[PDB]
Amino acid sequence: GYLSQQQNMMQDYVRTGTYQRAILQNHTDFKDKIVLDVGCGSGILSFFAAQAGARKIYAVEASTMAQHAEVLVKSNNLTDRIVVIPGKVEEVSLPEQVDIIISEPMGYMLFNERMLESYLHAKKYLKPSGNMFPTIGDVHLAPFTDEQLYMEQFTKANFWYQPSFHGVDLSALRGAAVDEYFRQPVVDTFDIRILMAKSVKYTVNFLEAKEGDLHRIEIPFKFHMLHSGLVHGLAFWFDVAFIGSIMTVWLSTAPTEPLTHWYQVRCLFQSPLFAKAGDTLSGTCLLIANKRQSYDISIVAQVDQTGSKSSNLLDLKNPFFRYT
Amino acid sequence: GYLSQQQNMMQDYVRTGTYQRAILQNHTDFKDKIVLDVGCGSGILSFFAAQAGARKIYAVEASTMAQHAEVLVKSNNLTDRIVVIPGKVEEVSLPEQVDIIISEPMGYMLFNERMLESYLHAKKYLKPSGNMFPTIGDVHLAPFTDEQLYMEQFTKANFWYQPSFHGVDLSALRGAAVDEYFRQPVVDTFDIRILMAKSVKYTVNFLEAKEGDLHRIEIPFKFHMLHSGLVHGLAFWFDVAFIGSIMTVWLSTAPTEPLTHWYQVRCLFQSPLFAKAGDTLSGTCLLIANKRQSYDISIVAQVDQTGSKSSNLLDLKNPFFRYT
Repeated sequence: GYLSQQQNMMQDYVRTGTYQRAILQNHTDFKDKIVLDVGCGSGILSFFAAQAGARKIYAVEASTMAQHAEVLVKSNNLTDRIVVIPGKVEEVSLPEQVDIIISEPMGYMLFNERMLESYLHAKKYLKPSGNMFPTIGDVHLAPFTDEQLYMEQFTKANFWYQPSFHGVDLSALRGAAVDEYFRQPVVDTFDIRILMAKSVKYTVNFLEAKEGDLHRIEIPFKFHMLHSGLVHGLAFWFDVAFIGSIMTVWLSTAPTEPLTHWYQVRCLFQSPLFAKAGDTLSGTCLLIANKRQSYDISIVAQVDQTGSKSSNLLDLKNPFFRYT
Repeated sequence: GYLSQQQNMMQDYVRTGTYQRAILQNHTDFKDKIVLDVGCGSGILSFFAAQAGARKIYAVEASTMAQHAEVLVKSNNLTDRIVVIPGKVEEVSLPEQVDIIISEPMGYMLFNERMLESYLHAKKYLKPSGNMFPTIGDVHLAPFTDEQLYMEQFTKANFWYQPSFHGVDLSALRGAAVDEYFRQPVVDTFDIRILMAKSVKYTVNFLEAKEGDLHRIEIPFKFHMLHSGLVHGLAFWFDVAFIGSIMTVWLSTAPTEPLTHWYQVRCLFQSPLFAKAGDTLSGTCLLIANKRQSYDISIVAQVDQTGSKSSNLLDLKNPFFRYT
């Protein structure tokens, strides 16, 4: 509901500028077409669709931020072109099928907040050969070494390892504090030189995907170690592409690209793994959607040349925002 | 119910040390008595009552935090003294009436999160001769001058005065935008030299207050100005006293005292008020309990000599943390 959260999202130039570039540069995908805008987060995408000369734009807004979208449509003299439909996409009805769907459904590792499920759900309104902006999403994973990060977890949990905090013995809760800290994905950016291998990419094609494909995401991985060292976890980021008729525009949140409000996400292993250069780290990353509009993340990895194995179970609902 | 939040509260030494000091210095209010510990923040207070000699402590904890508490009770060998009762005080039953109730029910501006209503509700368990720790809460408010803070909130707000942000006119939402920014209480510390008059005190006596008294809190005020200049808003903080039989121990969050995780809070006026040294600034601060476990705050302030008046609505539900 807050205009301050809208503003903050609009203020990210990468986000707003890239969406606008994607729409205006592919204006023939939009010119005299019918458009569905699902969940106007920054709230501004319906206007870009009108700047590209859309015939009609249905804007589904879910919160009280629906009468605000109404104020903006009226004061920009676009009442004849933009229709604001309050409610959820799974509960509203559109008077007609659309040529294209647009949205900003990306959360922390692409998937967090589960807005992509509404996005896919909206395809019931898509003409059989319509398009989607974004069209595809690429989750990248890569192993990292970060001894300071890993160490900081114990420093914090070891608060509980004292037999007389104000005369109280806290140490029986040290195991639970360690578990809890290790279950938090870390949202922060990093130096790319911490990456110990080329990333593995998992693509979700939004045109082909069904809503149910997101309830459980299995990502196998095989890493070929570029440097010898202790692997402390996996790092996550994502790219999305808008694949129009004129061109493909990419939005990247990679650590090599300018920083966005998505940053990057790291999941630590319980126990680091020694992998030399040339070794293989294989395993699997399993995302299971949960009742808290988030994901449980299951990671298991082994050094194939050695058999030494590690894992973690994380919940994306309680991340540690480490950046400042 | 995270251990990490327990830990953050526990590590506030002013909070933790003063609770222990209030309890041990009044050991005689605890020695051989029945204690009710309501809704653990840190979870630590039952252990202070045990150190003080209580015969029995019923520790009501709602969150899964009840399991963690249970683990500490066993490892500290206090199973005969401290009994965890899961659930809420409004629901649970207790084997017997208690001699004293202890809690950490204070949020920002003392009142935020409304833990005080559960605290007052627990008085149904209190013997007529009983006590409560804390026993009173002093809210202080004082007028302040801070040009930098005011300009800065108006700066964020000014985003929405743009007639063309990426081609879109936002200016229709500018009034809605500044109003929203000015409803955020600013949580931060400040130099004491910015205060324009002696604070005014509003005392809530928890022993005497009924639960519904806290749904509506009217705070009339009149300051005698000690410096001339623009008044940009009202600063708030709170003291709580533990009025034991042996001594009264004050826990203060005043800007003249060491910093606590409560910091202090400032409500800015939509427009500053000019006032001469010697002039009187009177009005009311009015807190109304809302659905979101917080308060609507309405502040009306007048210079009595002049008729200059500035009134402001606030919601303690989304504060601005300026100590970022």
